[PDB]
Amino acid sequence: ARVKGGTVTRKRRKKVLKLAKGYYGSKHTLFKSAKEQVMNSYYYAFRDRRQKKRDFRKLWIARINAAARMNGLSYSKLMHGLKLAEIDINRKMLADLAVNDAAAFTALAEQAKDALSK
Amino acid sequence: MKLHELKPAEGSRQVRNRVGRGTSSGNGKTAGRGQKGQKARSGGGVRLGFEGGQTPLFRRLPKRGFTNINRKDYAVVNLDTLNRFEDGTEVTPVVLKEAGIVKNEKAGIKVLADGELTKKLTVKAAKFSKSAQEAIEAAGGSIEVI
Amino acid sequence: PKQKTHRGLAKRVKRTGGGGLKRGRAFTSHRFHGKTKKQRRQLRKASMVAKGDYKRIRQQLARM
Amino acid sequence: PNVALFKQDGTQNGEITLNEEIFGIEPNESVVYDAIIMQRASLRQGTHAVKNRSAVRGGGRKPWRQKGTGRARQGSIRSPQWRGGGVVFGPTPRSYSYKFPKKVRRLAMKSVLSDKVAENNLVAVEGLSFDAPKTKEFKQVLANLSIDTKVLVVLENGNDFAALSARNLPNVSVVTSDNVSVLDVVSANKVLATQTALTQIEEVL
RNA sequence: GGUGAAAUUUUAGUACCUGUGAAGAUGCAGGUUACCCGCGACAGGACGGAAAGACCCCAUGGAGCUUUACUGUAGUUUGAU
RNA sequence: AGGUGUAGUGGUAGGAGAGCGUUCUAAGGGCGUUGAAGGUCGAUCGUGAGGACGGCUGGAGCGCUUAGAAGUGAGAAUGCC
RNA sequence: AUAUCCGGGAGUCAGACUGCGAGUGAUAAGAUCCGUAGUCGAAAGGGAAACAGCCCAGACCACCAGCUAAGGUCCCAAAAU
RNA sequence: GUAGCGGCGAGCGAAACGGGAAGAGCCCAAACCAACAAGCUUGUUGGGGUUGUAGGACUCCGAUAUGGUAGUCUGUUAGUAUAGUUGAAGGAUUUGGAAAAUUCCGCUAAAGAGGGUGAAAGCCCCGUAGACGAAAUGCUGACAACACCUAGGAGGAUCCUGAGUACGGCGGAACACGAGAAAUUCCGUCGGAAUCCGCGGGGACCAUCCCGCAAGGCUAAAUACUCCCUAGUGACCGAUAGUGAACCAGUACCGUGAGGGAAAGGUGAAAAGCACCCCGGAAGGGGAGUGAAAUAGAUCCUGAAACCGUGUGCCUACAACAAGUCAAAGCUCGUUAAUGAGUGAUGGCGUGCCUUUUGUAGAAUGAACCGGCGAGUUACGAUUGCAUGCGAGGUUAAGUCGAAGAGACGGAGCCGCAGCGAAAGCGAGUCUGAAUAGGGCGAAUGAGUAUGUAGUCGUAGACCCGAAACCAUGUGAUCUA
Ligand SMILES: [K+]
Ligand SMILES: [K+]
Ligand SMILES: [K+]
Ligand SMILES: [K+]
Ligand SMILES: [K+]
Ligand SMILES: [K+]
Ligand SMILES: [K+]
Ligand SMILES: [K+]
Ligand SMILES: [K+]
Ligand SMILES: [K+]
Ligand SMILES: [K+]
Ligand SMILES: [K+]
Ligand SMILES: [K+]
Ligand SMILES: [K+]
Ligand SMILES: [K+]
Ligand SMILES: [K+]
Ligand SMILES: [K+]
Ligand SMILES: [K+]
Ligand SMILES: [K+]
Ligand SMILES: [K+]
Ligand SMILES: [K+]
Ligand SMILES: [K+]
Ligand SMILES: [K+]
Ligand SMILES: [K+]
Ligand SMILES: [K+]
Ligand SMILES: [K+]
Ligand SMILES: [K+]
Ligand SMILES: [K+]
Ligand SMILES: [K+]
Ligand SMILES: [K+]
Ligand SMILES: [Mg+2]
Ligand SMILES: [Mg+2]
Ligand SMILES: [Mg+2]
Ligand SMILES: [Mg+2]
Ligand SMILES: [Mg+2]
Ligand SMILES: [Mg+2]
Ligand SMILES: [Mg+2]
Ligand SMILES: [Mg+2]
Ligand SMILES: [Mg+2]
Ligand SMILES: [Mg+2]
Ligand SMILES: [Mg+2]
Ligand SMILES: [Mg+2]
Ligand SMILES: [Mg+2]
Ligand SMILES: [Mg+2]
Ligand SMILES: [Mg+2]
Ligand SMILES: [Mg+2]
Ligand SMILES: [Mg+2]
Ligand SMILES: [Mg+2]
Ligand SMILES: [Mg+2]
Ligand SMILES: [Mg+2]
Ligand SMILES: [Mg+2]
Ligand SMILES: [Mg+2]
Ligand SMILES: [Mg+2]
Ligand SMILES: [Mg+2]
Ligand SMILES: [Mg+2]
Ligand SMILES: [Mg+2]
Ligand SMILES: [Mg+2]
Ligand SMILES: [Mg+2]
Ligand SMILES: [Mg+2]
Ligand SMILES: [Mg+2]
Ligand SMILES: [Mg+2]
Ligand SMILES: [Mg+2]
Ligand SMILES: [Mg+2]
Ligand SMILES: [Mg+2]
Ligand SMILES: [Mg+2]
Ligand SMILES: [Mg+2]
Ligand SMILES: [Mg+2]
Ligand SMILES: [Mg+2]
Ligand SMILES: [Mg+2]
Ligand SMILES: [Mg+2]
Ligand SMILES: [Mg+2]
Ligand SMILES: [Mg+2]
Ligand SMILES: [Mg+2]
Ligand SMILES: [Mg+2]
Ligand SMILES: [Mg+2]
Ligand SMILES: [Mg+2]
Ligand SMILES: [Mg+2]
Ligand SMILES: [Mg+2]
Ligand SMILES: [Mg+2]
Repeated sequence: ARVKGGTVTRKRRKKVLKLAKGYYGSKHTLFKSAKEQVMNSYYYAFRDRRQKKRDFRKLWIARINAAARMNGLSYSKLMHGLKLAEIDINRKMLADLAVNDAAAFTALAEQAKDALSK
Repeated sequence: MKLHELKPAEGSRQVRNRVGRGTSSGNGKTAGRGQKGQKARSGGGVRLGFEGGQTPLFRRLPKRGFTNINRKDYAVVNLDTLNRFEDGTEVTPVVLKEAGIVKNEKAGIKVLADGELTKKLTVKAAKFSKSAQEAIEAAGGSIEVI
Repeated sequence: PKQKTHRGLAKRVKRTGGGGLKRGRAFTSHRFHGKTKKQRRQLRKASMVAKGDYKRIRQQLARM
Repeated sequence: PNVALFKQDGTQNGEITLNEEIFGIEPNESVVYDAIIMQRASLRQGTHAVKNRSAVRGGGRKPWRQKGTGRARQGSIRSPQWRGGGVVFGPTPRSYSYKFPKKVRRLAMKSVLSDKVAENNLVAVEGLSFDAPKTKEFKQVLANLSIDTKVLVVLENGNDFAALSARNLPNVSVVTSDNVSVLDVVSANKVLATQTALTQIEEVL
């Protein structure tokens, strides 16, 4: 028999337009522009789920570096000293101690400095 | 069976492949034809046996022989097929036709000595291979050219 | 419509018992002074259609 | 095998015996499926057509010059991408019928008949007699035999009044013993066959 | 004040320099400059618009033309009947 | 039926496999003026095509299961309207 | 842990750069033409400011966890002023 | 897709036999006879006669029967087409504007096909099954009438049996057959027979044998097609589809003309199509009404998107931004309740989609946007995979009956079971060869076939769109020469 276009076409395009809500001007309005930008958004979103892991480790290291220097030590020497002392605390936890519990961070720094001397 | 519970035998029926219905099907866009050229075109392609202008194989080779207007081809019956009849049977082109052994006798029945004959028969046929004649008579039967 | 046999091929090849094709030999028409006796003797013998060529011409002889 | 015999009044008389080659074989489900599909296809009429670009009215001339107008090149107003243009491919009148090998047809018919017996859906009656055709009476016979589901009533040739009285009931399908198809049998939940109809079937098969 | 088109147009929040890159980038890199919105003007750029380059090459494309190209042929002429 | 272990899982042309959705047919089983399809909205589900469930709109038809047949899926054709 | 062999289905016959070995060239060309290996093609990620073909390295997915490669550690900008 | 034809290319491509549908045979010319008319023949008429196991004339006898028909507005009769008649069985209840929906109990059915009715009805309507009906005019079939045909056997002395014909040369054509070794048929041209002791064909030609008897005509059925008419059917369309045309369409409109050729369906169950009032010149609104509903008010069902506007929760006047993405305060909100939603200062990262390319963000191509439409299909064949049935076997085709079905019958035919050889031919072998040799192809060392389904191919427009052009009928000198 004859199968006319029906409603499938509209349904499919409406899904893309919903993904494009909040985009500027025609990019949330017109299907072709919206689909092109949703594709680019997907490309960015996948790439950025990898990049966010890089960015946060970059943030923690910088914060640990600032706290390390306040304890008479560079970031690189502190991580060497913690490794020598068998401390497995990760950079997310160290950065959190650097900001929220400075006394605990100082206790870790002292253990690292002790391990470096030995 | 039930009309609301029909099921074909496994592997008896397959789904047709539709080309040019999107890229993820693997036959989207170019529909399996690749890129340009004569074979990408609608109705494109060269005739069977065309070698792009190299002299085709058949032109390279000589024509041979002729067909004989009077050529006679015989329907072949071997001895193993005559073991199907009981001892003393009269094996005839009519009998072989009724048995369904020889539906088309062509220029006639010819008997050949492929297998071993084990029953005594009086065999009637257009022609006999010398070996077939010996086997039939060695079995204590007899042959007759019709 | 029925597929048509390639008549020129049908005049040049024969279907053998194994389903292969028996063929004559090229270079068996003239200029025999240009060929050794060994060449003439061995071109006298028939050959078969090669695998690559057979796949190209097989449809043209389906009902030969 | 053996099947209970009923009279038109509904009391069970002694059993009868059916040929085992016809009603006793193991049903071949794949063969039945093939027969069902083929028969359904054979009923198709295939009267469907569309106009391709040559059949559509008009369209001979080239709409505009090949070059220079800035428009897409067009060869006819009836080209398929045009509104009102010819249809590309699409339905063309054709038959949908094909014939299975005879042996397969026979096996299919025996399968459905042997399946009805195996499920005890084959109710054999001595006879169905009516002085005059009356639906209410046949309806009462179906009640006599405790048949409330779709039934194929298989009558011997010449039983006009039984056929007349049965046919209007929405759950009844009437055939004669010599015109019985696989689709007829598979559709029915039950088969009601007179004794002479069963004998005729066994002579046909 | 009234009336009211058009070519064009992938979406555009549409700078400069040097560089880079399909080797000449408003959009990439680095740096520099730049508050938001217009109006009247000018045309350097958007390899601006218009036309599926006409030059050039190609397609065992097309057409018109020529001749001691090939093959035919109207006409003309000569003989036989 | 699942479990363990090891290994593997970028991809154009292209080959293979398995599915989603559309209209129609058959059978079965169902839903509809106590509101069908369609439209619209929502923060919903699945590995994907896609699938539900609610509110509103709407006013008559339409799902589901199994099988069948297909004018069966569009974003590009200086495509047509 | 592949090899052949038989058969169904293809696509491909514009390649590019880089290293190395040669020719052509002026031991010019992002030149041309072979051989040989790689990458691109058909490969995202990190480095080379940007930079298909170089260096490191092959993305089934999730993580605000860890270790490294090339390359890096004064600020932009993660890490030894 | 065989035999053949064929720049032996591309391609073209039979026929007879076998199986079916349907079947049916007959009249002339001539001899000869009779009549008439004319210039012993030489015409007209009527008789006679009709062919190949040769027939007929003729001469003998012997029967005026028996059979047949593709004759006629010859009537009579029946049927049938073209109007019609008749035709079973339901009320309540719940919901609703309305019941056919629902529930409850009933009933009718030779009718449960279908349509309509205020939603979906076997029982309300039109119908349906069934029964029934024709003044008139056709059509058909019989029957009758009438007309028209229809003689057996034996004899051969003689006579007849289609001439400028057959046939031949030359030039063309048709035969599947392209001049070919080219028979058979035909056309033009020229030449040109025999005639029963004859003539033609059997694929050059001759002999023999066999089969036929040209140069005269007619003939039902089986076959092709459907502008129209009647009744229906559809895994056909459902208004961008389906006819170009559902609508006042071959219309409007374009063109000198031939010719080209559109767009355009839907209020509601019923108009009950908004009395009256109010603003306005009107248009149009606001009330009031109608209605189940008028945001169903005629541009009228539903009413998407582009596009245009109004309100406003959050943000925005130091910023260079394919515009997103990841991180993120603040503010405003509260969900399919989910480690929620909207907005978003600020920070990191980041050159669209497609096509085509060695390589494109590309300063190459394509798209203004949105919506709809728009491209590997079908038929017949080839072949392979998968599947089913049967298996050294498998299977029917046309056709007949049958629902436009299944099925039954139908074995003609096709594939397979044996190959080898150019072929005669031999045969589990065979060909080559002097060969018991060697070698080629086969067997040893078996699986096929029917159908379905899918992949691919072939013939067809063959996935869709696009040339410049070519050819063949027509229309134009109202412009211009
Ligand atoms: K392919
Ligand atoms: K050959
Ligand atoms: K030669
Ligand atoms: K470029
Ligand atoms: K300018
Ligand atoms: K020209
Ligand atoms: K909804
Ligand atoms: K299509
Ligand atoms: K378009
Ligand atoms: K190289
Ligand atoms: K590689
Ligand atoms: K054929
Ligand atoms: K050729
Ligand atoms: K007569
Ligand atoms: K009704
Ligand atoms: K009458
Ligand atoms: K000839
Ligand atoms: K003959
Ligand atoms: K003859
Ligand atoms: K409405
Ligand atoms: K707004
Ligand atoms: K950002
Ligand atoms: K350009
Ligand atoms: K041998
Ligand atoms: K030998
Ligand atoms: K099989
Ligand atoms: K197959
Ligand atoms: K086509
Ligand atoms: K095709
Ligand atoms: K004039
Ligand atoms: Mg569409
Ligand atoms: Mg299919
Ligand atoms: Mg692919
Ligand atoms: Mg695409
Ligand atoms: Mg392309
Ligand atoms: Mg190419
Ligand atoms: Mg190609
Ligand atoms: Mg050449
Ligand atoms: Mg020779
Ligand atoms: Mg040599
Ligand atoms: Mg046309
Ligand atoms: Mg334009
Ligand atoms: Mg149309
Ligand atoms: Mg550069
Ligand atoms: Mg530049
Ligand atoms: Mg940017
Ligand atoms: Mg960048
Ligand atoms: Mg330009
Ligand atoms: Mg061009
Ligand atoms: Mg991987
Ligand atoms: Mg629908
Ligand atoms: Mg389509
Ligand atoms: Mg569009
Ligand atoms: Mg180069
Ligand atoms: Mg490429
Ligand atoms: Mg890369
Ligand atoms: Mg690229
Ligand atoms: Mg740092
Ligand atoms: Mg230092
Ligand atoms: Mg009534
Ligand atoms: Mg009721
Ligand atoms: Mg010819
Ligand atoms: Mg002749
Ligand atoms: Mg002549
Ligand atoms: Mg004879
Ligand atoms: Mg006729
Ligand atoms: Mg229309
Ligand atoms: Mg519509
Ligand atoms: Mg139209
Ligand atoms: Mg409304
Ligand atoms: Mg409306
Ligand atoms: Mg500033
Ligand atoms: Mg500010
Ligand atoms: Mg280039
Ligand atoms: Mg672009
Ligand atoms: Mg630009
Ligand atoms: Mg453009
Ligand atoms: Mg004129
Ligand atoms: Mg005039």
